[PDB]
Amino acid sequence: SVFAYESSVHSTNVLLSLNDQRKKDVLCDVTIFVEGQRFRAHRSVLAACSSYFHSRIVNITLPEEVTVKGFEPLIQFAYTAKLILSKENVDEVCKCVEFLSVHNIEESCFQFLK
Amino acid sequence: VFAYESSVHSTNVLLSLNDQRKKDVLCDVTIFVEGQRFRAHRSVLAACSSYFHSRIVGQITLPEEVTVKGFEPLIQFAYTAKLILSKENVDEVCKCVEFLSVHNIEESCFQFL
Amino acid sequence: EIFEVDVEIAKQSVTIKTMLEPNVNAAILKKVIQWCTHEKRTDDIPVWDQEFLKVDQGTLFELILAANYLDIKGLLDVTCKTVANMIKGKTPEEIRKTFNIKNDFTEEEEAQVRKENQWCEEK
Amino acid sequence: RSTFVLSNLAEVVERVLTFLPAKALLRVACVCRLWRECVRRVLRTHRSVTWISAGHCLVRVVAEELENVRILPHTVLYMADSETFISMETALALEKLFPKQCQVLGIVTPGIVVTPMGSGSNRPQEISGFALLFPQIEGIKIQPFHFIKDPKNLTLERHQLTEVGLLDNPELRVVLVFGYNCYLQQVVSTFSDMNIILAGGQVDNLSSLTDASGVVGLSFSGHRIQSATVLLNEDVSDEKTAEAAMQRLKAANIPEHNTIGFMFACVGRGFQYYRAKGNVEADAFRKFFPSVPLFGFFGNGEIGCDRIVTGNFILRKCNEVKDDDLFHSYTTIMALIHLGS
Repeated sequence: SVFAYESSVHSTNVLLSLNDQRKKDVLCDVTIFVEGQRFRAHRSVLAACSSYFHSRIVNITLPEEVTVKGFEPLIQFAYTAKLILSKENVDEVCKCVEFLSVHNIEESCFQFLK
Repeated sequence: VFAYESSVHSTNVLLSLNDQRKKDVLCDVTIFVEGQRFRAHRSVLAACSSYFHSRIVGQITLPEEVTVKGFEPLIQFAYTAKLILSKENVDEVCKCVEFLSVHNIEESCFQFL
Repeated sequence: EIFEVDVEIAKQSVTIKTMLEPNVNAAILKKVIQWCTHEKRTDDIPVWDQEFLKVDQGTLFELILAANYLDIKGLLDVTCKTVANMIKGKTPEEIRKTFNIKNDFTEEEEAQVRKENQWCEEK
Repeated sequence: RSTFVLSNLAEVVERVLTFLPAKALLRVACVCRLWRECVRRVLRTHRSVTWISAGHCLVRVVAEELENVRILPHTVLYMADSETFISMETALALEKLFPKQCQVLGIVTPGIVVTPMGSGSNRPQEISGFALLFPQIEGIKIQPFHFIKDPKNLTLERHQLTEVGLLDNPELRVVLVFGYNCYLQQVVSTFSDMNIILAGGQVDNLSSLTDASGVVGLSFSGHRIQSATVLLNEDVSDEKTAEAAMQRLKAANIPEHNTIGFMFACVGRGFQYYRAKGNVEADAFRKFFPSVPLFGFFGNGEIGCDRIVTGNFILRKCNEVKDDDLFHSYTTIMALIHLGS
C-alpha cells in the first residue's frame, strides 16, 4: 500500500514565494534590459513560462519592438498567475505575449477587450 | 480591467521546473544526501523549506540525520507538489519533514494511515 | 442619574465599558438593576425573568429599548424570547391588529409573498 | 411606542425573529417591508444542518418537529430502516410534508445509525429513521443526483453526469452514493477517478426524489468542504482496534463545526460481529468526537477508501486499478463531511 499526498496549494505558495524573492531581489539571477530599464527575475521561472526566454537562456536585452508598459505586467503574471490589463495596454500585452510565446495564458482574454 | 486568473499556471510552472531539474538544466544547487547528488534550484528549494531558506540565503550537505530514502520523496514533492509515502519510508519522510519543516505538508498524512 | 454605586450592576452591560475605560430616569433602571441582581428555543425561559416581565406591553418595549441602549445581551435575549413567545401561534393579521401596525403594502405584493412561502401552511 | 419599536429598530426585530422557527418566520415574513427584510436576513444566517431523529415512527415525528426547526431546508436528506417503512404512500406523505422547491432525498436501509436530536454531543445508537435538513448554504451546492438502471441502455452519457454536477465541476468535494436493489460499479467508476471523497454503500430502495435499481446520492459541491474517510476493515474487530482507527481518523484534523459523521457500515457486522459487545464504532466516534452527529446505515456493501480531501490537500492511496480501491465489503466507512463556516 503506497499513498500519495497531493497538495493543491503548494504550486501557488511556491509562486507567491518566488514573487516575494523577486520583489526583494534575493536569489534573482536574470537581468532584463527593456528600453534602458532593468528588471530582475529568476532564470528558471522565465525559462519555464516563456519558450522564447527558454530558448534564449538555454543580461537579456529585449528588442526595441516591445515596450516596458507591455512587459511589466507580464513578469507579474508569470510570478503570480494573474494578469492586470487596462484599455491602453491591452494590445501591448497581447503583442508582448505573442512575441514571448508565454504559456498558460488564453488569447480569449485579449480578444474579449479587442 | 479584465483580471485573468490562470488556474494551471502555478502547476504548469512547477512541472516545467521539475522537468528542468530532471534534465539537469539551469539548476544551481547540488545537495549531498548520504553521498548522493541531487540537482535543484536555489529559489525553488528556498521557497519550499525553512532550513533551506536559512542555509541557501547568504551564500549544501545535509547532516547524517537525513536519509536519501527520506529526501527523494521530499524533493519530489517540492518540485511536483505531490509527495509519495511507502510503508517503509513513511517514518523517515515524517522525520525529514519535521526537521526541514517543509511547507504545504500536513502531518495528518502520516498518522492517519 | 440616580445610578447605584456598585459596579456589578453594570458589568453585564457593554456600552458603559466603552467610555468607562442615558435614555430616561424612570423605573426602567430599577427593573434593570433587579434583573442584574437575579437550537435557540424560547421554551426554557427562566421563571424569575418570566414572572418579572409581567408589566404591560409599553413597559416591556421600553425595557427592550433600554436593554438595547445598554447592550445587555441577557436582558435583550429574555425580552426577545418573551416577544417571540407572545408572537408565536398568531397569523400575520392577528399580529398586526395586536400591535396596530399600519399596512404599507399592496395586495399583489401580499399575494406573491404569501405564495412564495407556502410550505408552512401545511400541517 | 409599541409599533415604533418593531417598525424603526431593525436590530430588535431581528433578535425577536431569531427565536421564531422557520415556519413562523415565513408566516411573519409578510408582516411588513422591514419584517420581510428581517426574515430574509435571518434566513441568510441559517447555515447549520439540523436533524430530526426517531429513536412508522419518524414520518409523524418530523411532522411534530417541523414546527421547532429553525432553518428552511433546500436539500432534505432522510433515511429509514427496512421493515418500518416497508409502501410508497409513506414516501409520498413525507414528500408532501416538505417545501415544493425543497429537493428531498430518502433512503431505505437494513439498518440505521443515528444520534438523539438537539445536540450532536448525544451518544448515537444503531438499529425508525432520521432526517437531515440541509439549508441553502452559501457556497455549498448539494444536488441529489439519481441514475436509474435503463432496460436497454447501459452506458451513461456525459451530459447526464455534467448536468447533475458530478463531472465538469472543479468544486465537487464529497459524493454520497447509495445503491438500491444492487450498474452501481459503472456509475461510481465513471467519477471515481476524481479528487473527491467517495463514501456510500448498498441500500434497499429509494423513497423520495423530486423499485428498479440505480445510484442515488448527493454531490457536496463547493470550495469550503473539508472531508476525510477511514476503512475499519477486518483488522478492526474489537473496541481497542476501533478506537485506534478513530484516533487515525481524528488525526486528519477535520473541523467539528458544521460537520456530520457519516458511518457507512455493513449490515453483516455489528452486534453479531463484535464479540460480546455492541455499539463499538458509535461509542468510539463519540469518544473521539464529542460532537459531529453520527449518521449513515448498515449497508449490504460499502463504497469508500482511506482518503482526506480538504481545500488545501488531497491524501489518496495510489492504486493499480482505479475503482478497485473504493468498493469494499464487511468493512466500515466513517466519512466526515464538513460544510465550511
